[PDB]
Amino acid sequence: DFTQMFYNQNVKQFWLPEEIALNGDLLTWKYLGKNEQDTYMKVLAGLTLLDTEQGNTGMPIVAEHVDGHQRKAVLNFMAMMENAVHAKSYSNIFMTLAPTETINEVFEWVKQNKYLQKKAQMIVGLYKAIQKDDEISLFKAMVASVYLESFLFYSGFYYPLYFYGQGKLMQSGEIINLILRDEAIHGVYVGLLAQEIYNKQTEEKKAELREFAIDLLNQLYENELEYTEDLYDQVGLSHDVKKFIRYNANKALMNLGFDPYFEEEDINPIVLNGLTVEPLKDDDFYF
Amino acid sequence: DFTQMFYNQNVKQFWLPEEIALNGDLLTWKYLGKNEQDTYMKVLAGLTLLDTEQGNTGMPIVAEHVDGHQRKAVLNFMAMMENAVHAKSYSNIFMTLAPTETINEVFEWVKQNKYLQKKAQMIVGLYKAIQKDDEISLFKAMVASVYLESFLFYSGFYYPLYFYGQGKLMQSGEIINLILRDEAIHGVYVGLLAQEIYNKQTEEKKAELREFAIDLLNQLYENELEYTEDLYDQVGLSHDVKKFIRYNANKALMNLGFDPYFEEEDINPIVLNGLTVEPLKDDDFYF
Amino acid sequence: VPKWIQLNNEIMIQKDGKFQFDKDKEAVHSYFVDYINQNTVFFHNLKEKLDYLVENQYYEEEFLSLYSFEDIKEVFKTAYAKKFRFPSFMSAFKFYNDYALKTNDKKKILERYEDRISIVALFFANGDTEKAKEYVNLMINQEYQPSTPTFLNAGRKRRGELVSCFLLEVNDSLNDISRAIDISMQLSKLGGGVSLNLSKLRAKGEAIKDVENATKGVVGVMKLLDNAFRYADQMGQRQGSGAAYLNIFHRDINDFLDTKKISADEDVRVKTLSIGVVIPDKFVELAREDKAAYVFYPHTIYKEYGQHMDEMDMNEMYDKFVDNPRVKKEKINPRKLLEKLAMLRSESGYPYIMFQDNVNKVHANNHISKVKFSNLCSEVLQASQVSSYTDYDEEDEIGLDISCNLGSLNILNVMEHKSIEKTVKLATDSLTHVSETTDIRNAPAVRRANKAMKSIGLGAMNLHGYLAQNGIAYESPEARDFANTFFMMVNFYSIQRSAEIAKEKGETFDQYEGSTYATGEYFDKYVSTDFSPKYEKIANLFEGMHIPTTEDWKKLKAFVAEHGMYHSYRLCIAPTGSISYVQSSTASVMPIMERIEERTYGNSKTYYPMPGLASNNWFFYKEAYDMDMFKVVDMIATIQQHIDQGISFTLFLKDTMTTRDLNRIDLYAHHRGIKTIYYARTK
Amino acid sequence: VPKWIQLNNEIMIQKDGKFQFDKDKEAVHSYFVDYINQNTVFFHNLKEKLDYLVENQYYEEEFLSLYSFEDIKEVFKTAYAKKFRFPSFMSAFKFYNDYALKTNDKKKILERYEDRISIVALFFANGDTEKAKEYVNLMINQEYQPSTPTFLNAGRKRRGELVSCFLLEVNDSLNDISRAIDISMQLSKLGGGVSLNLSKLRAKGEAIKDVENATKGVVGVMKLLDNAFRYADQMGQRQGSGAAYLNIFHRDINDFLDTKKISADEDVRVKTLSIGVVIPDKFVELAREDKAAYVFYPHTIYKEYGQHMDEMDMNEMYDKFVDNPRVKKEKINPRKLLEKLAMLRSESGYPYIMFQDNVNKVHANNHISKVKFSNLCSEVLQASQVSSYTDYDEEDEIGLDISCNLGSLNILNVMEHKSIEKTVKLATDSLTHVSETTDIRNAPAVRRANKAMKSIGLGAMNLHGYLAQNGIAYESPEARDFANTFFMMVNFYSIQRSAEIAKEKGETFDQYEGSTYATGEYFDKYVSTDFSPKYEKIANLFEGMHIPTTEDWKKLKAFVAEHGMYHSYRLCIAPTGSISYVQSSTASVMPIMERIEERTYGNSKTYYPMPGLASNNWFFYKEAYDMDMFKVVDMIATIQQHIDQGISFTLFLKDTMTTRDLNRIDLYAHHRGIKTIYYARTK
Ligand SMILES: Nc1ncnc2c1ncn2[C@@H]1O[C@H](COP(=O)(O)OP(=O)(O)OP(=O)(O)O)[C@@H](O)[C@H]1O
Ligand SMILES: Cc1cn([C@H]2C[C@H](O)[C@@H](COP(=O)(O)OP(=O)(O)OP(=O)(O)O)O2)c(=O)[nH]c1=O
Ligand SMILES: Cc1cn([C@H]2C[C@H](O)[C@@H](COP(=O)(O)OP(=O)(O)OP(=O)(O)O)O2)c(=O)[nH]c1=O
Ligand SMILES: [Mg+2]
Ligand SMILES: [Mg+2]
Ligand SMILES: [Mn+2]
Ligand SMILES: [Mn+2]
Ligand SMILES: [Mn+2]
Ligand SMILES: [Mn+2]
Repeated sequence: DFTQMFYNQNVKQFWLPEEIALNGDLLTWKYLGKNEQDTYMKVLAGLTLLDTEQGNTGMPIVAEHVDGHQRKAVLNFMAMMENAVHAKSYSNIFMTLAPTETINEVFEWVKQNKYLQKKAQMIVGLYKAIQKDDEISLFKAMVASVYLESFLFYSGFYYPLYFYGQGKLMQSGEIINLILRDEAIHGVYVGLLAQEIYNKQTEEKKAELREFAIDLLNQLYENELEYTEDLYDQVGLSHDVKKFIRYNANKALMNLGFDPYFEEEDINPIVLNGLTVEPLKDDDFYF
Repeated sequence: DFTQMFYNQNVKQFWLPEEIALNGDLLTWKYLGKNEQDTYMKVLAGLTLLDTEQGNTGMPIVAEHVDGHQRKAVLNFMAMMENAVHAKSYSNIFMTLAPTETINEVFEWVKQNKYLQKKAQMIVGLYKAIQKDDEISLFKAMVASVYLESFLFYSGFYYPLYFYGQGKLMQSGEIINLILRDEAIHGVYVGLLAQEIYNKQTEEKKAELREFAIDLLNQLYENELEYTEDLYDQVGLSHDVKKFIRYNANKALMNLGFDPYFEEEDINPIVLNGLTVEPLKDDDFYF
Repeated sequence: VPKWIQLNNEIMIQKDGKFQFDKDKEAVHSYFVDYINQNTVFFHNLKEKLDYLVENQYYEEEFLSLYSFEDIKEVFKTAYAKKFRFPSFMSAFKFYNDYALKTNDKKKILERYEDRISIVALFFANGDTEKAKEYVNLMINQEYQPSTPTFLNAGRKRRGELVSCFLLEVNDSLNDISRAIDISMQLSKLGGGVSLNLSKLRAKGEAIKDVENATKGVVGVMKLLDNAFRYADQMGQRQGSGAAYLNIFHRDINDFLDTKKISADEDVRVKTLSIGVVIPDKFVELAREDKAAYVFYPHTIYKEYGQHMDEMDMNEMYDKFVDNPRVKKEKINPRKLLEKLAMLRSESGYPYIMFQDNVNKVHANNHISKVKFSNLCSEVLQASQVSSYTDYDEEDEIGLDISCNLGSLNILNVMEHKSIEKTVKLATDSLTHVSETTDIRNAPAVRRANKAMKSIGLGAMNLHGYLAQNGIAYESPEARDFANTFFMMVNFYSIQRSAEIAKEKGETFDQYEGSTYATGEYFDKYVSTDFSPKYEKIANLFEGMHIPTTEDWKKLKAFVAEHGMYHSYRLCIAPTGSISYVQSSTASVMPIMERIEERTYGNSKTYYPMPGLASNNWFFYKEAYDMDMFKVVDMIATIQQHIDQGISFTLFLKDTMTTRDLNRIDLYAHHRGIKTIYYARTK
Repeated sequence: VPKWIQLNNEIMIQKDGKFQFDKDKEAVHSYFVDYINQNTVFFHNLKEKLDYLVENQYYEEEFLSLYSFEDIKEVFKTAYAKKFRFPSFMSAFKFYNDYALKTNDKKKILERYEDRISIVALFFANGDTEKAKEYVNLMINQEYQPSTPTFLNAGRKRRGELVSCFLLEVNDSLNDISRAIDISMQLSKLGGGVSLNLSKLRAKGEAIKDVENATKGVVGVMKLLDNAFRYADQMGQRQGSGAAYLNIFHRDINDFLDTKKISADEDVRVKTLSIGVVIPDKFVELAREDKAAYVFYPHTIYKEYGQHMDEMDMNEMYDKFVDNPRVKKEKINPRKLLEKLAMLRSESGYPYIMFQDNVNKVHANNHISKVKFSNLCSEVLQASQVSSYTDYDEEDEIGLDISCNLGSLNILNVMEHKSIEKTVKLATDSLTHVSETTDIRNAPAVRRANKAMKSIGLGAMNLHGYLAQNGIAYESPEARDFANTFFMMVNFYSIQRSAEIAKEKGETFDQYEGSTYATGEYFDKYVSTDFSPKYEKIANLFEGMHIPTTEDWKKLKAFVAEHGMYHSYRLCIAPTGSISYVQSSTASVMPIMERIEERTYGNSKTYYPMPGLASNNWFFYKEAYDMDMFKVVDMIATIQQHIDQGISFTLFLKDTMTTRDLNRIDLYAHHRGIKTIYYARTK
């Protein structure tokens, strides 16, 4: 009942980072403190890693196991967006704002950062555990994918949105909003596929799947807290970002057909502001 | 040396089925004989069936085994074009020209056809034989992929190009020309990835891979001749189609860095109408 | 944000449900009082100002020296006696940002509107103080507007050429192509638009010195011309503009049109070169009958007949070319070519369409030559003779290249003052002076044709503004009736002034004896038909003015037979792009594109309502895109029957109109006598 | 596959671990017997063949009319008496595919090697039968090879010019730029390569008629010239090739160099125009000291001093330009510019490098002018004077352009026949005849300079071939000793022949009296130094040949002082690429690129071993990429000390070499007196 409308929405949202000129951010970037620039680079690098694996591994593997040519076409399109559009856009931003050495250093930093490695290990592990014709392993990977789309990106998205909302780094911010617009529909779509599998189960099996989903969310959440503190303490925003990731965790659960898990909190209003030819006939020659 | 350049060329060639209005083809379709309509339907179904294998297996399997983030992104983009753009385009052409019952029957016939099946299963067999961390099996699959993209499609493309060059079925011919333009670049790109593997091999292993490629080409070519007579004798075109197959076989070989196998021939003119910095150290100035 | 911009932006702020049109008078008043009066260089008296301007290489002293300073002072006082006030902000802004003389640092205003008008009048009078005062009254009343080149450059030492329209014939040879490139660069350097006829160049795949498949066709020459026009960009402020015209029966016609396709390869794309197509009646006849047509290789025709293909009558020579084996031709679909033209005009607005038989069936100088192509604005239609540029040390055979200096009557102001005759005659005198004072040092054919033909172009503007400010629909029959009567009177008085000038100077234009003016064939319709208004409402607009009758036209015909005609061409209706703002008039005889014109200058946006726009006449200011293009064609054809040259005719198309609608509009224009079609503008 | 091609491909098939070199003789014999004899038209006698060729518009009848048919028959018998046999398949293939006259349909062969040689000799002799026989003996012995234009076109009615290298000075004006474009197109239409000096054009951002920032710089003119050369691409048979030269101190040097960057935008990128840089010793001195350098705006210098920047001595005027406030200049990093040149040459092989002070420290005609730029092959170094092309109807100030007709001595054949003197004198006579019979009627400066300076280029080829076939390493001191002696003898005999021609005709070249030949300063090193071989092995190579001594050079100096010189310039070693196969020789004086050349002709691949290649001389046929470029520079400098013009010097680089190695090679060449560097070829 939904794939065709998602197909149409995905293809009509098609974009390339080159459509957005980035030289306009040069001055507002120059004006940020060293702490702010550091957090910003690292945040986008963490996002780049997530999209790299979502494009290389997550979306293609889910596409392989989901039945139906139209469902596969949507998932293939989403995969392309992840690595050919989203992951690449971050390099466009980096190449504009930062010198090569700072770019090299931040990519080295992703490799050695323990929270980023842990979250990649956990998510990619679940993708690679999918067994052919085994719907339960597929469900588990789809939960992981929804958590990546609708929860994990948001510790990263906070900062570009926070600046956009203050009228700073607005070209980079425009790119990020386009990425976010895509991930929102990706999270909903994968969520609907996960619910299909969940709804086939006995009540006993469903109870176990909810346990899996909640245990996984909590494990990812605890790691994301440490990641958030590590990045945002130097810019004074860790508590604010934490509220934002809890907000988005609830959206991820809802995409999976589950009740919200965290209590509602006031999000920084700045971040909220950050959001023809026809032939000639014979009679045409007479008047 | 080449992936970013191909990335650029691929994304700038992006298109959607909806861009070409198909209904005006009915004004020339109605004037074709039964044999012409039959051949066109059968050719179209042949292309559709082969392209589906490439979208579901060929491109995604190569993307899976190739190392490199940028290569995986380009390959993902190509897989997207197969599944999201090409497949929808072929379906659109069919739905415009034939009623539902006729489409189902043509696909039943072509699905049972000996020559179409022989080539489809030969290609798919090589994709299924790729082994993790074995570059020889990957190379063999890449050869199969290049043969599909740059050679096997062309016994089929001949007919739409033949009409397109005569002013018949111009809307569907425009679509086919866009598809063909994508397959050409797909073949060249996968060809470069195959040459990379080939160049890493010993001289004895190279000679062995050359023998593999020529042997495979021979098997496919002999089946193409039979496929060609089966479809084109009823419309009197087989002689010219055979010249077009050999010409495209030579292009496929050149994509794989190999010499042409067949002597140069002229093509039907109607189809043609359709178609290390280092710094000076203050001592370099003294001798 | 300046105060005047704030006041002007209040136009769109609707109060009581209606636009605040009165804010424009306030906007212009504030603009003046706060910018212009402040930034105007102060001089104690006219003598000091004139001495400063002449000394600092601003004003040429040649024209000023012809008058005693008392005469110059009297002319300047005459200019200021009117107390002229710009009625809207846009007019004054345009004048003081484009035409007002500014210091070399571009920080101060040396010229007011009155000073510029007085300088232009003194330049025109050529020593005649009373003539200068008449010119001052004509321009200060805004009855006549000299073209942008003449108006801006007149009397200026740094001034460029007062003529801005140039047409060049290119002969089929490397020497001629090189000379054409050189002349195009030379004329663009002067700031004038250059139009070239490429129909004589042999098609791609023709032999050079019995070597076959050597010629590159008209597209290689077009690439050369595009690069030449790009190089001579006139400081880059206004990019070099050139137009290439090709006959539809030329072999390279398809490649000629493919240069304007967006999908075209970059090695074939011609970015800076406008393209026009010349369509004889034979092509329209072939497309109407759906017959298969042929495009000919020009050099084969030239070898077979010793004359160029575009020098022959295609309606008489097409069958002979087809039946002649020695003539090389390839088959085309005329209807497919027409559809391709419509598609190209929809996509890019190109090419310009010239209906050769419509132009030449009323051409008065067919004896000199037929009109083979048009200019960059598509309204210049004159006989041209190709030049023979030979090798170095060999004498060149200089032909005739077309050029005309432009002027526009303000229809609203000419009708309000009831001064059609006097305004037309003064404009003709000023255009003649500009023509006589022009000497092009690197365009031998242009200079020779200027000396021999004495061609001038007297256009008109504010037709739609005048009609709307008088309760007349542009598409209505009354609008066409007024246009017929007014332009008949304009033609009558321009012919009378040309004959009077010929009588006073004792000379006619070269080869006048063979023209239709000399034989009287020109005056047949005027001596046989009465062009007085057929509607009482229109006839009342001409009250107080004498409308020439058949007897008056008979007298004028006899007078011309006695004394001849000084100008081979007198009337052409150019677009009149930016000078219309200064005159507060609608552009040319076209209908207005928008009721209120929104434009962004600097970082502040400005609104320009159509002159005289108000609630009462809001409905009469119908936009062109909302108009029936058939009625626009009817109006232009009504005007065109009294214009000896062409009329820049832009087609205003809605996005929903198919290529068939554009083809039908072109076919109706050809049927109705339309000579050229300028642009296909889509909303 | 052709039988001869199969025989040739057997060359690479190793037998006993050795290449089957004898298979090439079988390949050539099979090629002849199976294709050439079959496709050679049959004529009963020579009289019938000559009549058929003259009547059918194949030969020019005028030059053949100077001989009685008895003399023509004697000359043809002399050519045929030799029974010349091509030693390899590639020689005969190249001759019969490029130079052998073929029927208008290119189906049959009308000329053999003997026929072409006889026709060329009869054209050279200009009515002298004994001289024609001498020319026939020279060419059939392959001691002298006329340049490809002369060899191909001599005696042919439908022929291009026999001179194919032209150098054009461009003055800083629109008239001069347009004339330069026209002349370039006219000369490329003739098949000759055109080199243009753009150093007198003002840089980007200069004022045009006291309006600042109006100039597009040399890059806009470069785009114009590139399009002009693309258009006049020799009827498509050979794409128009042109070269642009800019002094390194020109402000547009960085933009000029950026036109050859691969990443360059298509708008700025120039595709078919070769670029060379003229580097004065001042730039090298600045880069050596790492001092900040300045690039100057040429028009500011011209206004301040009244002369062009490239017309002045940079080594003396650089400090004055830097200290002059009225001269505009831009700070640059000279070492960064050098490294940019090295990287651009590594990536694309451009630009050509002309060391201006190396050229002019030995230039014999500095009184006429300094040498400012080179040709498209970088071996032409002559004084030029810029022309002043004015407006139409004004008189043009025609200057001096550069053009020389080329011929190559076959070093191996000349040394085997011990005929340096006779071969050099006969080649000088033939080149003088070619220059005298040349008249370009669309390049006034070229025609005037050809008539006034009488410049010829006598080159040499087969230096590496001759050395390898004599067991001498190209990089050895013995090879340099032989080159020194041989080219000293060549220069001596060319000077003697020029003096003899001046005495016979009683006329020297224009402004000879001011040349170093007239004052005797040219002969200083020859009268003070000895150039006889210092190695007994090399001295033996010259046995039977008189090596001019210091006394001989003193006598020649006295003879020149008494009679003068006919040629302003005599010797230039052009690349000589296509005709090297026919001569069976190594190209120019450069070392061989590859021992066996693999070519593709159609679908058949042909194998060409280096002429004379064998097992016993394999080691001496060392490839250029494996040689030390310092030793190649030493060889070229040894040769260049006896050449009045330049030597086309290609650098052969390995892919491992950095830009620093290329810069070091360039700096060593500048140190060693190299004048120009042609190409940076990487393996
Ligand atoms: N709309 C306008 N167009 C042209 N000039 C104007 C305009 N408005 C003002 N000026 C110039 O600015 C001067 C001052 O304008 P302002 O309306 O204040 O004048 P004033 O003292 O009321 O009398 P007057 O209208 O006779 O000048 C005017 O004399 C005229 O020179
Ligand atoms: C020289 C040249 C000419 N042309 C075109 C431009 C001219 O319109 C056309 C004629 O060239 P011309 O300059 O007139 O050549 P030609 O007069 O010597 O030869 P012919 O008498 O046979 O015409 O050829 C090219 O396309 N490329 C070229 O290189
Ligand atoms: C006309 C023109 C010239 N130029 C350049 C090319 C010439 O080398 C240079 C001089 O042009 P000129 O033809 O010499 O112009 P000019 O002589 O009237 O001006 P001036 O007195 O300053 O010499 O300007 C352009 O770049 N673009 C142009 O449109
Ligand atoms: Mg000609
Ligand atoms: Mg000048
Ligand atoms: Mn993403
Ligand atoms: Mn996603
Ligand atoms: Mn496909
Ligand atoms: Mn494909």
